[PDB]
Amino acid sequence: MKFILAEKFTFDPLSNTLIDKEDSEEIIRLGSNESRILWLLAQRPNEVISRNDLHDFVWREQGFEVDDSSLTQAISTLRKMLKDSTKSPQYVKTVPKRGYQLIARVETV
Amino acid sequence: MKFILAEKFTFDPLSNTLIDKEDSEEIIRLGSNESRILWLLAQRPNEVISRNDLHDFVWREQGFEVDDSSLTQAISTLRKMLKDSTKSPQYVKTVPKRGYQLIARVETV
Amino acid sequence: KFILAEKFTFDPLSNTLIDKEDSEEIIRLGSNESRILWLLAQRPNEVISRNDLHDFVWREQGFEVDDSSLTQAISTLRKMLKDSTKSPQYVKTVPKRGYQLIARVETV
DNA sequence: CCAAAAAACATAAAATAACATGAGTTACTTTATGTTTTTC
DNA sequence: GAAAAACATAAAGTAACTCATGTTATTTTATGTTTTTTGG
Repeated sequence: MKFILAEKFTFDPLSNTLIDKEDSEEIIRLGSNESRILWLLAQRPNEVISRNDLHDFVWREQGFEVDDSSLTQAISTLRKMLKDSTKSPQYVKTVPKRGYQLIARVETV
Repeated sequence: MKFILAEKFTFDPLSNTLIDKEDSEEIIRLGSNESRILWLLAQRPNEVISRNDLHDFVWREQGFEVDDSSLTQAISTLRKMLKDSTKSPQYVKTVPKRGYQLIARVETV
Repeated sequence: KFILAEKFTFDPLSNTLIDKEDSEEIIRLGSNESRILWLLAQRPNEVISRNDLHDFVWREQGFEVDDSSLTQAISTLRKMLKDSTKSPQYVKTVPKRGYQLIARVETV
């Protein structure tokens, strides 16, 4: 199932690809963690997803155990890949002591 | 659920954004606390919400324990984001020894 | 639980190597290195083709590594084992045909 | 019914925790370079 | 003998992961203003 983010990007969770419609020819290539993160964020749009839940889904449930540091780093990487800014955010937003939240628009295919 | 306050601001309690109609091309980013206060106030318009009720919804009913000072400080900040005047209050009014109340007009969307 | 050359005790489920001279460092094998030793010890003094080794060690769906990776894991496994490339004492090369565990293998 | 005192709230620092980034590590794959074995 | 092929080792490349250190949000403190209460 592919997703359209913010009227700009097209995210494919299978192939783990992000295609910007402003470049369209250029395929942004996401890591697994960053794809799984973006997936779960889109599955719960405009909802604040706890650090434990992201950790659970992105790592523990897949058989990897990792510091809660590794989530803060994945998000930095995801935001880089999205050309988001930490302020002023347009795609991934931070809610201290609560988790992360996908404030961009989410359409399915 | 979006809200229109005082026929000037557009309040989005989920994204935590404030668009002033006079500054339509500019997003005002509230803290979580400031956002959750304005939410609860707007949800009972022109009603006095006790200090404790504000405290419980904004902090305790989220697993966060803080001194009552944190509310006074979030209100100050909320007002600053609103450019409310402390005494000739347009939006958020103090009811000493009771709490705070939203005196501005509240329309859903 | 395998004992190799009356010296190392290999545990393929924790990927660990205990040298019995100084049981004070649990020698930590990589995945590929462990799975190689696992198959060799499972079939002692047999020559296992490269492809059977590759199949056993590398199964990841969609991504198939080059034959190069096996030559490198054997190097790495021998290093960990203190195996000499001539004359081999644990893992032996059979050109055009694969590798072969010549060390003594006892179970449990 | 008032003036003064005590209490409640407001604001700006200041402290502190949470999160963001820059920089190093680690494990895995592959190449670059060096050695041996096979085949004619 | 010399080439071709096969195997061995060290060194380079990459993403995950981690650690050190920078940024900012949240909480609390110190000081200032207003409101409530109270004593005379």
